[PDB]
Amino acid sequence: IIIATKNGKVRGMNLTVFGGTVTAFLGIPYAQPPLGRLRFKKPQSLTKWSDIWNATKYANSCCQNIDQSFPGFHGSEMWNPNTDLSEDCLYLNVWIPAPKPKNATVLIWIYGGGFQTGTSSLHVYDGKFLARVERVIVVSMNYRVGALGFLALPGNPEAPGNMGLFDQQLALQWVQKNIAAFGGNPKSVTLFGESAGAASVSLHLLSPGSHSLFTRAILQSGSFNAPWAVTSLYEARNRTLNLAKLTGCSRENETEIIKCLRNKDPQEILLNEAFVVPYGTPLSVNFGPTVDGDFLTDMPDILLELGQFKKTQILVGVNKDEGTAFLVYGAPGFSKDNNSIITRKEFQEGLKIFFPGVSEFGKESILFHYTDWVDDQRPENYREALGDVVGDYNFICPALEFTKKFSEWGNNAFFYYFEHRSSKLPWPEWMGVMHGYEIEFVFGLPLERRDNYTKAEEILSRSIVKRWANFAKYGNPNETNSTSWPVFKSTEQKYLTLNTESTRIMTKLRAQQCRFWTSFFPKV
Amino acid sequence: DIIIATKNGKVRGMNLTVFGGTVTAFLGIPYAQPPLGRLRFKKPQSLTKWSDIWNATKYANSCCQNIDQSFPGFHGSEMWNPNTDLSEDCLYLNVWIPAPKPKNATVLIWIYGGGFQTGTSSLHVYDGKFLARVERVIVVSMNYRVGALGFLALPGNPEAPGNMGLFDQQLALQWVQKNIAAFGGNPKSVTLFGESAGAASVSLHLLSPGSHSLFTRAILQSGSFNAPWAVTSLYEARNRTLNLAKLTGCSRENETEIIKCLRNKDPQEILLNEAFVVPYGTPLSVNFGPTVDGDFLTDMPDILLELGQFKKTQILVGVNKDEGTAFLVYGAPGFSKDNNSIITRKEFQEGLKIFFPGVSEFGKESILFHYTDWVDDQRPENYREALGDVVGDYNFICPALEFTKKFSEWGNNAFFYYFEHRSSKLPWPEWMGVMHGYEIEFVFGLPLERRDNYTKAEEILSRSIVKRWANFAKYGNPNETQNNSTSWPVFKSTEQKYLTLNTESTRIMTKLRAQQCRFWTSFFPKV
Ligand SMILES: COCCN(C[C@@H]1CCCN(C2Cc3ccccc3C2)C1)C(=O)c1cc([N+](=O)[O-])c2cccnc2c1O
Ligand SMILES: COCCN(C[C@@H]1CCCN(C2Cc3ccccc3C2)C1)C(=O)c1cc([N+](=O)[O-])c2cccnc2c1O
Ligand SMILES: *[C@@H]1O[C@H](CO)[C@@H](O[C@@H]2O[C@H](CO)[C@@H](O)[C@H](O)[C@H]2NC(C)=O)[C@H](O)[C@H]1NC(C)=O
Ligand SMILES: *[C@@H]1O[C@H](CO)[C@@H](O[C@@H]2O[C@H](CO)[C@@H](O)[C@H](O)[C@H]2NC(C)=O)[C@H](O)[C@H]1NC(C)=O
Ligand SMILES: *[C@@H]1O[C@H](CO)[C@@H](O[C@@H]2O[C@H](CO)[C@@H](O)[C@H](O)[C@H]2NC(C)=O)[C@H](O)[C@H]1NC(C)=O
Ligand SMILES: *[C@H]1O[C@H](CO)[C@@H](O[C@@H]2O[C@H](CO)[C@@H](O)[C@H](O)[C@H]2NC(C)=O)[C@H](O)[C@H]1NC(C)=O
Ligand SMILES: *[C@@H]1O[C@H](CO)[C@@H](O)[C@H](O)[C@H]1NC(C)=O
Ligand SMILES: *[C@@H]1O[C@H](CO)[C@@H](O)[C@H](O)[C@H]1NC(C)=O
Ligand SMILES: *[C@@H]1O[C@H](CO)[C@@H](O)[C@H](O)[C@H]1NC(C)=O
Ligand SMILES: *[C@@H]1O[C@H](CO)[C@@H](O)[C@H](O)[C@H]1NC(C)=O
Ligand SMILES: *[C@@H]1O[C@H](CO)[C@@H](O)[C@H](O)[C@H]1NC(C)=O
Ligand SMILES: *[C@H]1O[C@H](CO)[C@@H](O)[C@H](O)[C@H]1NC(C)=O
Ligand SMILES: *[C@H]1O[C@H](CO)[C@@H](O)[C@H](O)[C@H]1NC(C)=O
Ligand SMILES: *[C@H]1O[C@H](CO)[C@@H](O)[C@H](O)[C@H]1NC(C)=O
Ligand SMILES: [Cl-]
Ligand SMILES: [Cl-]
Ligand SMILES: [Cl-]
Ligand SMILES: [Cl-]
Repeated sequence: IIIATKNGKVRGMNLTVFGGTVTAFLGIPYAQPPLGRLRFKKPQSLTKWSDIWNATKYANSCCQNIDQSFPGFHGSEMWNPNTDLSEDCLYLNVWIPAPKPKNATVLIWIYGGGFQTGTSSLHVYDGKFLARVERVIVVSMNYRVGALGFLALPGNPEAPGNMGLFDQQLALQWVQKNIAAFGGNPKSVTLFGESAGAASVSLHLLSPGSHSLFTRAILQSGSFNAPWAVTSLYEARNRTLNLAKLTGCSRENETEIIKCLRNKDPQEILLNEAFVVPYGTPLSVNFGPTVDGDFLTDMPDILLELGQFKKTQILVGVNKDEGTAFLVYGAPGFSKDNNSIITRKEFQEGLKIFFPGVSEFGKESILFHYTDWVDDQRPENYREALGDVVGDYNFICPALEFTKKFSEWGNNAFFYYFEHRSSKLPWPEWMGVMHGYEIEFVFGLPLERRDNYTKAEEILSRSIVKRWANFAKYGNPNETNSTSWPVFKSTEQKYLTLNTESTRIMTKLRAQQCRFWTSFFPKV
Repeated sequence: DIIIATKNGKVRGMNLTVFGGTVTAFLGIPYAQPPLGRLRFKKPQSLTKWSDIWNATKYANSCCQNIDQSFPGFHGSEMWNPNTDLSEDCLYLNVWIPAPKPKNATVLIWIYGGGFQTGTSSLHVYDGKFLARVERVIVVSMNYRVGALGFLALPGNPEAPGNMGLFDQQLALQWVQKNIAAFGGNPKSVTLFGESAGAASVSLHLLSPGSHSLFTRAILQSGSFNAPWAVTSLYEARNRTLNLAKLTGCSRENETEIIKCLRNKDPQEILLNEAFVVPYGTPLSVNFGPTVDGDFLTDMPDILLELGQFKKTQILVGVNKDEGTAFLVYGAPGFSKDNNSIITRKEFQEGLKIFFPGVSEFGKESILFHYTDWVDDQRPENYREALGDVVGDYNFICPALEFTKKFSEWGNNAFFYYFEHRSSKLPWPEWMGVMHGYEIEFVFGLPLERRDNYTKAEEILSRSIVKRWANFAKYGNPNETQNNSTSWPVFKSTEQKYLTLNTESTRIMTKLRAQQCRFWTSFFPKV
C-alpha cells in the first residue's frame, strides 16, 4: 500500500473497521522539524525525500505540560499525549475508506486544549470510524502548543506569534497539494475542532491566508471571541518578558532574548509557562493567539464586525455543562471524590478565582444574576450556579454571539446544544455534560458495540456522525425520518438539541443569562 | 334637633340625604387646642370644655400647607388642593353616622395622604357619608399638621420634638376612644385606614406604644413606613431644621432661641422655605416628615418591625398598578400630561438621575439593566413605562410587599390587594395608567352615586371594595359574601398570595412582581 506525494512516497496500513477496511496513513511529515534555530519561527517548507517514508505509526506529540493532577484517573489521563514528546512534531494523519474514492470530501481536525496541550493521536480523535461509516477522508495534524507555538515578539520574525496557527495552515496547504492523490476533493474541505481547536477554526475564517484552503467550518465549544481565546498585543509582550526573566534570559535586544530562549531545555521553558501570568486559573491561556499583523492583520472582533472573513456555511455548538471541568482544578470545596456542595461564600471565593480583576461590585452583580432560584432548597443551587457562570461566560455566550454576527452576513449557520452525558464518563455525576465529551460521539466511538456504550448512545452517535458528514459534503446537516435542522438566523435564532430522548428545535439559547454577559458585564 | 353630649361639651350636627336614607354628620369637631403662638411646634394640648353648643355643620380650616398650582384650572391636580381656608387653627375632625343611630357600630378612621406636607380631611373623595349609609359604619376623619409646622424636629426639645402631626392623629384617636360611644360607636372596634403618607402613618401607629389601645385593625393603601420616603433619620431631621432656620434668618446658638425665632415668622415664610432644606429635591421629597423622636418612635421603625415589637392584629395592605406615573410629570424631562410622553433611552437615564441623586453611576446602570429586558423592542412606549415602573416599585410596591411579609411572620392575618382599574373619569392622560391615589374614590363608594357618570361596572366594583373594607373592619376578614364571591386568602411569606381588583376578573395570584422586588430588596442596598 503506497501513495505518491509531491515530496516523496509514503507507506500506509490496512485497518479492520466494522467488517470492512480503512486505509490509514499515520505520521506523514508536512514541515521541517522546528529544532534549534528554527524554534519559535514559522514552519519552513519541506524538501523531497528519495526513498519511502513509513507512515504506519502515530508521530511524536509536540512538547507540552502533562495533566498529572489525578494519577491513575482516566478522566484526566485520556487527554494526556499517547506518544513521545518532542519539538520534532509537525506531522499529520490521513484516513481513507476502502475501497478508495475519486473525489471524496475532506474533514480536517484541529485538536483542542488551551493552546497549551493536546495531540492528534488521541483515541477519541480516531478518524477510522468516520472513514468507514460516512466514507469521508479524515485528516488531523499536530501543531505547536504553549510558548513553543505562541510566544510573541510582534514584528520580529524570530518569534512573531501564532506559530502554532501557521502550523495548522501549513497542514491545510499540504492537503490542497496532496489530497487528490489519496482520492480526496480539495474543493470540499471542512475544518472542525473543539474548544481551542474550534477557536483555531474560527481564526482561519478571519485570516486571508487560509481563505482558499478549506470550504466549511465546524466549531465545537469554541470561538475566537471567547474571553480566553486571544491575548492582547501588550499582555503577550508582558508574558514573553515574564518567561525570559523566569528562565534567566532577560536581555536588552530581543533578538538576543530569543537567542537565549533557544538554548534552554524544552522542559525549562515548559515548566515556567504557568508563572508568566499571576492570576493563574485553569482557564488561563498562558500563550495563545495574538494579533501578529500576519495571520491576524487586525483585532478579531473588528474583523468580525466589519465582515471581512471567508463567506461560507458553519456548524456551531456547545455542551450543557461546559464549566464544570474547570471548577475541580482549583475552586474551593469542589472535588471529583465528593458531591461538591458549596455555600454562598464558597461561591464567592470561586468567583474571585475566575474573575481576579473584577470589582467586588461586579462579583456581586454576577452573584445576583445567578441566584434567582427556581427551587429555594436544593442545596445544589450554588454548585450548579458557579458552573453555569463559568460555562456561560467562557463558552456558551461567546458562541451564540459569534453565531449571531456570522449569520448576519448572509451565510447559513447551524447551532446545536449537546445535552447527553456519556454512560462511560469517568467524572462524577454532578459535573454533568462536560467540556469535551461530545468528541467521542462525533468520532463514532459508540458505534463499537464491544465498547460498553448503550444502544441509545450508538444511535445518537450515528446521527451526529451522519449530520456532521452531510454538512461537510452538502452544507446542510440533515440526516435520513429525522428532525429537520433549521438555519440559525439573528431574528428567530433557532438551535437543535442532541440527546438520546427527543431531538427538538428550540429558540434563544439561554438568552436571559447571555444578556448579562453581553450587555452589562462589559460596563463593570 | 341633632345634639350629642361629648366629654368636652355638646355639639350640633346635620342630616344628609344619601340613597333614600339619612346620614347624621358632625363636621369640624375640635379635638385639641389650636397650635397657636407659643403652641406652634409643640405636641397637641388637650381641650378643656365649652359651655354652649358647638356647631359642627361645616368643614373646618385646613392646616397650613403649600398649594399645587402646576396646572391651574386642571381638575386632576386641583382636586387634591384644600377646599377650606388655611390656618394654624386646624385640629378638628369629622364624624359620619348611619341613621337610624346604631348601638355598637364599628368605626373606620381615615388618615389622609400627602408627603406629610399637604392634605386635608374635607376633600370630596374622602366623604364618609356613603360608607355610613351603605355599610352602617361610623366614619371619622381628622386634620393633622403637615410640613415643618407638623414635623419640624429638635429631638429631645419639647419646644419642637418632632412628629407633632402624628401626635395630632393620636389625640384624635383618643377622642374617639372617649366619645364615639355617645354617637353609637364601639371604641373596641376601631379601624385605622389611610392612603400613602396616611398609610405610612397607619403603619407607624402599629409601632408606637402610645396608640396600641386606641385602635383594633389597620388598612394600608399605597404606603408603609419602610418606604424610602416615609421616615427621616434623627440627624437628617436636625440638619433640615437648621437649614430652615438659616433660610428664615433664625440661626442662633441655643435651640430654645431658634424655636422662639421661628415662632415669630409668618406661616407663609416657613412654607416658602420648606423646599430648600433638602439639597437635591424630587417630587417625592418629604421635606418635613416623621422622624425617630424617642417618644412616638423609640427606634428606627425597621428595628421594631424586625424585632416584632408592634401591635399584634390583622392588616389589609395593597397598592395600585401605576404608582409612579403621577410623579414623572412633575419634573422628569420629556414628560407631560399633554403628550403621550414617549421618551428615549437617555431621557430615561436623566430621569433616573433626577430620582436617584445620591446613587453611583454604576447603580443607575444596574436599574436600567434590570428594567430593559423588553418583550417587544418597539413598542416605543417601553422606556416611558420602564421609568414609571421604576419609581413605582422602589417607592410603593416593594416596600409594601416587604412590610406585609415581615408583619405576617409574627402570626397575624394579612391580606394583600392589587388595584388594576383605571377610572372612566380620570382627568389625567391614558399613559399615566392606574395612578397613585385613584383607588380612594372607589374605597369611599363614590361610584355608587348613579348621578355621577361612572360606569355600571365601576359601581359594581366600588360596592365590592366598600363591602370588603367594611367587613375587614368588623370581622377582621375582607369577605364579600360567603357564596358567589372570590375567596380572598391570607398573605403568607411562602406563597405570598394576593387579590387583584378590577371590573373584568378579580383573581387570586402569587408573588407580586417578585422579580422586580428582588432587585430592590437584595441588590439595591448593595450599591
Ligand atoms: C476538552 O479537553 C479536555 C481537556 N482540557 C480541559 C481541562 C480543563 C481544566 C484543566 N485541564 C487540565 C489541563 C492541564 C495541563 C497540565 C497540568 C494541569 C492541567 C489541567 C484541562 C483541555 O485540553 C483544555 C486546557 C486549558 N488550559 O490549559 O487552560 C483550556 C483553557 C481555555 C479554554 N479551553 C481549555 C481546554 O479545553
Ligand atoms: C394621593 O395624593 C395625590 C396628590 N399627591 C401626589 C402628587 C404627586 C406629585 C407632586 N404633587 C405635589 C406637587 C406639589 C408642589 C407644591 C404644593 C403641592 C404639591 C403636590 C403631589 C400627594 O398628596 C403626595 C405629595 C408628596 N409630596 O408633596 O412630596 C408625596 C411624597 C412621597 C409619597 N407620596 C406623596 C403623595 O401621595
Ligand atoms: C359593644 O361591643 C363590645 C364588644 O366588642 C361589648 O363589650 C365588652 O366586650 C368584651 C369583649 O369584647 C367583654 O369582655 C366585656 O365584658 C364587654 N363589656 C360589657 C360591659 O359588656 C360592649 O358591651 C358593646 N357595647 C354596647 C352594646 O353598647
Ligand atoms: C447638613 O446640612 C448641610 C447644609 O446643607 C449639608 O451640606 C453641605 O456642606 C456644607 C455644610 O457645612 C454646605 O455649605 C454645602 O452646601 C452642603 N453640600 C451640598 C452639596 O449642598 C450636609 O450634608 C448635612 N449633613 C448632615 C450630617 O446632615
Ligand atoms: C363574612 O365572614 C365573616 C367570617 O369571618 C362572617 O362573620 C360572622 O358574622 C356573624 C354576624 O354576621 C357573627 O355573629 C360571627 O361572630 C362572625 N364570625 C366570626 C367572627 O368568626 C360575616 O358574617 C361574613 N359576612 C358576609 C356578608 O359574608
Ligand atoms: C352571582 O353573582 C355574579 C356576580 O359575581 C353574577 O354573575 C354576573 O352576571 C352579570 C350579569 O347578570 C355579568 O355582567 C357579570 O359579568 C357576571 N359575573 C361573573 C359571571 O363572574 C350573578 O348575579 C350570579 N352568578 C351566578 C353564576 O350565580
Ligand atoms: C491490504 O492492502 C492490500 C494491498 O496491499 C489491499 O488489497 C487490501 O484491501 C488491504 N486490506 C486487507 C484486507 O488486507
Ligand atoms: C518501511 O516498511 C517496510 C515494510 O514494512 C520495512 O521493510 C522497512 O524497514 C520500513 N522502513 C523503511 C525505511 O523502508
Ligand atoms: C542585538 O544585540 C546583539 C548583541 O547584543 C548585537 O550584535 C546586534 O547588533 C543587536 N541588533 C540590533 C538590531 O540591535
Ligand atoms: C468495557 O467494560 C468492561 C467492564 O464491564 C471492561 O472489562 C472492558 O475492558 C471495557 N471495554 C472497553 C473497550 O472499554
Ligand atoms: C439530506 O439533504 C441532502 C441535501 O442535498 C439531500 O441530498 C439528501 O437526500 C438528504 N438526506 C440524506 C440522507 O442525505
Ligand atoms: C470534599 O472535597 C474536599 C476534601 O478533599 C473538601 O474541601 C470539601 O469540603 C469536600 N466536599 C464536600 C461536599 O464535603
Ligand atoms: C333628620 O334627623 C332625624 C331623623 O332621623 C330627625 O331629627 C328629623 O327627621 C330630621 N332632622 C332635621 C332635618 O331637623
Ligand atoms: C411633550 O411635552 C412637552 C411639550 O408639550 C415637551 O417638554 C416634550 O419634549 C414633549 N415630548 C413629546 C414626546 O411629545
Ligand atoms: Cl489570556
Ligand atoms: Cl344603598
Ligand atoms: Cl400609550
Ligand atoms: Cl373573601
